[PDB]
Amino acid sequence: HCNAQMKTGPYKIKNLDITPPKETLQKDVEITIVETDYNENVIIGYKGYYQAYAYNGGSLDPNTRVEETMKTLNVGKEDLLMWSIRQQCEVGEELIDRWGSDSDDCFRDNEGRGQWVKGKELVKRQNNNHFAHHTCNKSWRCGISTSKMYSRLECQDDTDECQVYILDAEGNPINVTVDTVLHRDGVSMILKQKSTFTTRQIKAACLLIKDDKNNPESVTREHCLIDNDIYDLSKNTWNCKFNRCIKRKVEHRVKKRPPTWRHNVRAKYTEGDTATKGDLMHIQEELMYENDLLKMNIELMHAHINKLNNMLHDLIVSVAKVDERLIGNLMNNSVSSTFLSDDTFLLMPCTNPPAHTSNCYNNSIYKEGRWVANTDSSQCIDFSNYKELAIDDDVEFWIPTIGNTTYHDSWKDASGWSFIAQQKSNLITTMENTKFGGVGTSLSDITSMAEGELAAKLTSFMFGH
Amino acid sequence: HCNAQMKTGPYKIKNLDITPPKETLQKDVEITIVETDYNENVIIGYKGYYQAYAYNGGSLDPNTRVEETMKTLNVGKEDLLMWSIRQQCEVGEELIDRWGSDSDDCFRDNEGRGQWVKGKELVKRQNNNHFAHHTCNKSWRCGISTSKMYSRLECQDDTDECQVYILDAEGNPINVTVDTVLHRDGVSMILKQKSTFTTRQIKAACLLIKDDKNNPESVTREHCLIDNDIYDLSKNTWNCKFNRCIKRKVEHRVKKRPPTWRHNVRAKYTEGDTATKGDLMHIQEELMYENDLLKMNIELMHAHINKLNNMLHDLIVSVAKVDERLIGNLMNNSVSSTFLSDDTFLLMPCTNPPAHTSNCYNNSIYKEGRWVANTDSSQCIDFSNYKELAIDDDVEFWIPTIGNTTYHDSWKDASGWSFIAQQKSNLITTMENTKFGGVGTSLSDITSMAEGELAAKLTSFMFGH
Amino acid sequence: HCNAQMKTGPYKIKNLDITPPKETLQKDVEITIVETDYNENVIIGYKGYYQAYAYNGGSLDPNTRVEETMKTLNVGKEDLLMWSIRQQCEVGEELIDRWGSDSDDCFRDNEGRGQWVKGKELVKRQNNNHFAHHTCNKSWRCGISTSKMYSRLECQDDTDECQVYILDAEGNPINVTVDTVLHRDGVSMILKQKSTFTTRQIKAACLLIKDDKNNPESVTREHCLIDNDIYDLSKNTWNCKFNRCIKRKVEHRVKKRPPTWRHNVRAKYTEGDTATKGDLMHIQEELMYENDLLKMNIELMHAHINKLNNMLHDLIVSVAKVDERLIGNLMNNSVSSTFLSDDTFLLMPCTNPPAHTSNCYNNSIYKEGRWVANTDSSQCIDFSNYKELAIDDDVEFWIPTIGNTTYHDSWKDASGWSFIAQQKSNLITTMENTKFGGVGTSLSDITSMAEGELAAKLTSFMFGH
Ligand SMILES: *[C@@H]1O[C@H](CO)[C@@H](O[C@@H]2O[C@H](CO)[C@@H](O[C@@H]3O[C@H](CO)[C@@H](O)[C@H](O)[C@H]3NC(C)=O)[C@H](O)[C@H]2NC(C)=O)[C@H](O)[C@H]1NC(C)=O
Ligand SMILES: *[C@@H]1O[C@H](CO)[C@@H](O[C@@H]2O[C@H](CO)[C@@H](O[C@@H]3O[C@H](CO)[C@@H](O)[C@H](O)[C@H]3NC(C)=O)[C@H](O)[C@H]2NC(C)=O)[C@H](O)[C@H]1NC(C)=O
Ligand SMILES: *[C@@H]1O[C@H](CO)[C@@H](O[C@@H]2O[C@H](CO)[C@@H](O[C@@H]3O[C@H](CO)[C@@H](O)[C@H](O)[C@H]3NC(C)=O)[C@H](O)[C@H]2NC(C)=O)[C@H](O)[C@H]1NC(C)=O
Ligand SMILES: *[C@@H]1O[C@H](CO)[C@@H](O)[C@H](O)[C@H]1NC(C)=O
Ligand SMILES: *[C@@H]1O[C@H](CO)[C@@H](O)[C@H](O)[C@H]1NC(C)=O
Ligand SMILES: *[C@@H]1O[C@H](CO)[C@@H](O)[C@H](O)[C@H]1NC(C)=O
Ligand SMILES: *[C@@H]1O[C@H](CO)[C@@H](O)[C@H](O)[C@H]1NC(C)=O
Ligand SMILES: *[C@@H]1O[C@H](CO)[C@@H](O)[C@H](O)[C@H]1NC(C)=O
Ligand SMILES: *[C@@H]1O[C@H](CO)[C@@H](O)[C@H](O)[C@H]1NC(C)=O
Ligand SMILES: *[C@@H]1O[C@H](CO)[C@@H](O)[C@H](O)[C@H]1NC(C)=O
Ligand SMILES: *[C@@H]1O[C@H](CO)[C@@H](O)[C@H](O)[C@H]1NC(C)=O
Ligand SMILES: *[C@@H]1O[C@H](CO)[C@@H](O)[C@H](O)[C@H]1NC(C)=O
Repeated sequence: HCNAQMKTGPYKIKNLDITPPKETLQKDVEITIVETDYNENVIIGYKGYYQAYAYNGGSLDPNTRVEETMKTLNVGKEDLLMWSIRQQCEVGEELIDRWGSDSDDCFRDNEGRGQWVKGKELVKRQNNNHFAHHTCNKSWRCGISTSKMYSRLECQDDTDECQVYILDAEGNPINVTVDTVLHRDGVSMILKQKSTFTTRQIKAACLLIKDDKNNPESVTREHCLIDNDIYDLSKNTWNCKFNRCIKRKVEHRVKKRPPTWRHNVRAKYTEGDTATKGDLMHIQEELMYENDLLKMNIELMHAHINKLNNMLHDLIVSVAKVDERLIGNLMNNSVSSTFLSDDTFLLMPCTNPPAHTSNCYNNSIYKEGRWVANTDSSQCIDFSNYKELAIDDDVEFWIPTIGNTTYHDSWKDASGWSFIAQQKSNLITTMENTKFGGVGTSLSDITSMAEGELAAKLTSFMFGH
Repeated sequence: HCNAQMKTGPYKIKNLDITPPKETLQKDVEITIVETDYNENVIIGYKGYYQAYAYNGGSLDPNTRVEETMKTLNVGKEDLLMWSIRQQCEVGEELIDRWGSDSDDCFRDNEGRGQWVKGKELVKRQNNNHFAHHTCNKSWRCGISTSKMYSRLECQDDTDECQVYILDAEGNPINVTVDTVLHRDGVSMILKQKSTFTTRQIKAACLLIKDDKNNPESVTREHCLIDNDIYDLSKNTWNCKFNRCIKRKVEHRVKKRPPTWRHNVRAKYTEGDTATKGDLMHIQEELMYENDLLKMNIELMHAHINKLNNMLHDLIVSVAKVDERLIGNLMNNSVSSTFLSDDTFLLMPCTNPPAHTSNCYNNSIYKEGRWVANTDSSQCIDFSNYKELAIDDDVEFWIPTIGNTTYHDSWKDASGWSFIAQQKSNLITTMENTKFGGVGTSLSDITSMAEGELAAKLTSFMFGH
Repeated sequence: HCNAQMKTGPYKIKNLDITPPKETLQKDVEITIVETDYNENVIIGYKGYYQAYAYNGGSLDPNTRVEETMKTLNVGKEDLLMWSIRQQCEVGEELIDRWGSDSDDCFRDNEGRGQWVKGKELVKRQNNNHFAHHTCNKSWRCGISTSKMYSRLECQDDTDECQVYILDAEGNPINVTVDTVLHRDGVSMILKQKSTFTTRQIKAACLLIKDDKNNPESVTREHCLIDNDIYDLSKNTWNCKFNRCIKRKVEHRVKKRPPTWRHNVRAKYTEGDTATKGDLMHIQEELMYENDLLKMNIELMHAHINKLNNMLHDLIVSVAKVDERLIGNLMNNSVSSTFLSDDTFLLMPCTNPPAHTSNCYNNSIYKEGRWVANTDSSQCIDFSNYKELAIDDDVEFWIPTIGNTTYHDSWKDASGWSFIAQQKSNLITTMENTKFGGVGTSLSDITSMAEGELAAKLTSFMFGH
């Protein structure tokens, strides 16, 4: 068992340093690059409130009840623009435990005015212990943010004009009206300041590659390195993906590749002299030194790779404690692991169900990456065709369209570690308030005893008095 | 606070692209490769049921009780083969809340017949609120899958015959009878279609390496690259691990390595002519261009390494939120971290207990990667010798042997994130049903009040009536 | 649904093998390295106990209560040194459920003597069901460990003397008295055996690099590779960080770099002869073979990189199930993911709140990496300047200074997966003891019914008897 203390200190993580190889090539070829400018120019806002009305009006009576309603409101153009300018909400008043005898303030305000905040989350609470009167509570909601628009850039060859397209969820161009309000799924969105691009020139290093490697006197084409990929720029045409385009003009050329030297064939320019052994040895020594430099670069790269490998293994070993299926997944097997210490562990195998087109197996469901027993009759999804994406695909997820304005969700449908984070306080309260042990015993009967014996005792006392 | 919405979309992760280096070597050497064929040919099946019988026969009585039994059944040869052919179970009927007055169906079926399913998990429920009669519930279990057999391949040199061995858990050959039924630990397994192998030829690139690097006129031996390792194939003998074997025949040879060129020594073939400066400059230019190509490959590799490093750092930074011991483990230190935001965090140190041969420290136990207080007197394991394995060791975990047919487990012994996933619904039900707050007050006394005051009130009413 | 079984086996993880490139450079340059010796020489110890005193003295009375106290004790010099020698505690006796009629042992011992243990964690339990008498419980604490001291090494040039400095949390030298006792935050620390260093010689490979790459006849300086970085050692001065210092002496020199060979210029040593085509072809063949070796090293490095990339992608795919914000973080976006199977998943976007200097948004707090609703009025931290550190910065976290001896903490302030690990048993007990369902009904009223109806029934029975 370790110990926890009061000593701390603020910190931030800095990336590991990678030393570039020495003696880099010379960049002397100009490349034209066109890409869209970075600009959010999308506004998102929402607002809502929660209300509860209660009136025990005593007990053992039908005059008792606590009804609650949740509402979502739209946001106007002027309000949303003013919020974007001020980066704040304009929201109503908070009511907590208001006695209902002359205070029914939860019935006179429905828009929400007076208070400006940078963001607020509603909390719901119910308390109706005052029998002789009414009670009501009210809470409010805030939200304001910006996001970038899903876009794409394309250019033509015969005219050299470029245009920017606005894409939907599936990636298709669509008409969007600028400076207007759209409501869908309980949020309001506005688009403004249509996107623009820019052009610049970048120096790069290029060489000639042979198409056929094991055949001399073959066809060669130009290749250049831009960021992490080698592009074929033999042809002077636009070629690009997403929003970044590459072009090499005709006038900018590349140094020619000398042919192989052989006897019986004239060797380029003629310089009539007699060579000596010293020149050959000088050339040999220079080339050996160059090879030595290349070798040193090789060991540097190898050391970097080894360091990364060690770091990755330490990472996986540390992380495997929480996720018990990581080791099996990395082995392309189906086992689960439990740890006896920080170094040693055990293994335990599972089976694999037959292939299926859904996530339901006769009262079994797949959730949170695990198969568990299920009793919900209707919670099943039929598998359809899937798309595939990489980490660097530059995809956005906010689209200003029209649709249903009704919204509904539940706190029970929380993903991994979001449920725990959201319900930690409630779990702590439940655990502390209920003193778990061998004292609670009102669970051995049915709901009859709540009213039966109580009313019978009341009547017995009344006619015995 | 962010927001959750109704907008989604199916997706799949695609691996990052790694561009191979240009101008690859030429593969002109034939290599013989022998490996075992991929074939599951192992059958696994299981079946069980759960039964509960209850009879309150009123309350305040000994005539009330809810006894439950769990049983596990074996599977025959014909049944298991038919299941494997159909990929389905043959299981009995489900009984839910059957009044016991003329319905005692939980006493007439014990094999399980009528229903064919692809997989079913049993759910246990008890309800005995009907005092005047009996009640009983029943559930059932399904399971069918296949797995590969742990095997090993070895070959001899003097005859060139290869054989496949079947290995146990420790990795020792054992006799296994084909097409028979074995029962152990509540499951049934059948082995069929003994393993086979195949032979093929693969082209590869080979060179000669010097044994002593800083000594000219030294001994050299042949080396070839197959997948990610350089193998010494100077000798024409079989050498292999697990189930994949490598061989190079005598007739297939490798190009010779020219010796170093020096003066006073004849230089291989004689071509009597006079060299000129132009030839030397041509050779120099060609070799410089080759060096340029090699350099470009170097920068490409460096860029790939940098991209991987950035991705790994982003991964660890994102993951460190859940596991608070990751940063300390990666630093070879003993600290814990808490986050103030998505970028900044704090640190807090622990201590290290003295070395021990178990996982128990005087009412302290090590579970889920953490040291916690313990009250269970007997839960301790004495450490023994440990084996070590890599991710790519090709080990299996299903072995058809004989052993005890009794099986028992508990839902309390769940590993990390399996307990949470399995008990999420029950936790939600407990939290929602119990309205945590300052209302529950039946915990301030002992179990006496369940019967004492109730019976005393009953008697008081009886003699006061 | 898979299955869990009784079959297991101890194991340990072995790091993946990285084959170094063939034909490594020759190491012939001596380098002087000075670093501090590895030595813990810091002692940490602590001790405490927990006591509870209770006396129901019946019920319905003020004579009932359960008061508990927690105390922390200092450790003397002799006691801590003796513990360090024996690697054990010297702790008192455990009292469990002692009837108070002639047994008040929880009032006579306050130091803790008799028992020697290697480590013990206290468990707190309260039970006061014996009305006629008293009861009390007692528990105890243990702790002993060692850690290394935060230090730094510096050396001077004109004299070649090195010294070791002791650093505080911020990294500043401070006076520390050796062999003395310091108390702070409820722990005791002792420093002994002030640090020392050592000197050794290491062979390394060095070359000459040009300062200006695209200009012949430029200035060059010496560079050497030590572990994973290339250091400039052109000057014979000490240069070092943390505690490891590097030096190259004047007498140890590096081989000179030959100049470029050109016509009209004498080529180093003169050897008057006539070259032939055979010599040139021999040189060409040798250099081509060297280039082939370099290429093979290139493909080996590429294969290693590809293997690492595949392993990292498998790791992230497996881990993404628990942390639903990993995919969005790796994409530099703000989305959350839910999984339909082990391969396919969905996406769901959030918003981004405006920039702020704290972690509180009007009843919202940031904890465990998530934004959740908050009701605690005062739990907020104002952001200050942050430091940045790498994984390999060699920082320690135990400092023997003076300060407040009072300590206090709570089990509610647990970080990620520490709360779950510590409260798993209590959660299991709460879930099992409370049979969640539609039976608990004592929550529909207020705390009045605990005493009201009970006392009224008591009085009714008393005057009806
Ligand atoms: C990780 O494990 C996966 C699950 O075992 C492997 O996926 C299976 O690989 C099999 C062999 O490559 C393939 O199954 C069949 O194999 C036999 C070979 O004799 C042939 O019938 C077919 O080639 C192939 N498919 C069918 C329909 O028969 C499949 O690729 C796949 N089987 C599945 C999904 O059921 C992965 O290959 C493995 N990854 C590795 C080893 O790198
Ligand atoms: C990560 O941290 C580990 C825990 O501190 C280190 O493991 C310890 O390293 C020590 C130094 O290498 C070794 O302990 C003793 O060191 C002294 C040196 O003067 C010598 O006595 C011995 O070389 C060594 N062993 C003994 C029995 O004395 C051990 O290797 C180890 N100590 C333990 C396990 O108690 C790791 O080295 C460290 N990893 C790094 C720095 O890369
Ligand atoms: C990952 O996402 C981050 C959040 O979008 C990016 O951080 C933002 O990048 C912006 C563009 O580089 C920068 O914001 C402003 O951009 C405009 C450009 O026209 C200019 O005003 C400024 O260059 C820049 N800053 C200001 C004050 O305007 C910022 O770097 C940053 N914005 C923030 C933090 O609000 C990361 O760049 C992105 N990482 C990538 C793409 O690799
Ligand atoms: C957008 O509008 C233009 C003209 O208004 C039209 O030519 C184009 O087809 C529209 N894009 C669509 C419908 O995707
Ligand atoms: C399994 O589910 C199917 C749903 O189509 C149902 O028809 C079948 O009866 C179920 N099997 C049982 C309940 O044993
Ligand atoms: C969206 O669907 C809901 C059904 O719940 C309906 O009430 C609402 O009117 C719909 N809105 C639109 C714009 O179609
Ligand atoms: C398997 O059986 C063969 C012959 O039946 C025998 O030679 C061999 O030793 C057996 N393998 C064992 C016992 O591991
Ligand atoms: C610690 O455990 C050992 C078990 O051998 C026991 O003998 C000893 O009394 C324990 N120490 C206590 C209870 O303080
Ligand atoms: C296995 O052990 C159990 C003890 O729980 C015993 O009842 C059973 O008969 C044993 N089976 C065999 C095959 O030895
Ligand atoms: C430590 O003590 C020495 C002499 O006792 C003094 O010169 C030095 O400044 C001290 N270090 C500090 C105060 O950081
Ligand atoms: C938000 O918090 C601030 C704290 O300074 C407070 O003044 C303001 O009233 C709060 N907004 C509400 C309660 O709507
Ligand atoms: C530390 O602060 C506490 C306040 O909680 C005080 O009681 C104690 O005396 C202080 N100790 C020292 C050494 O200043």
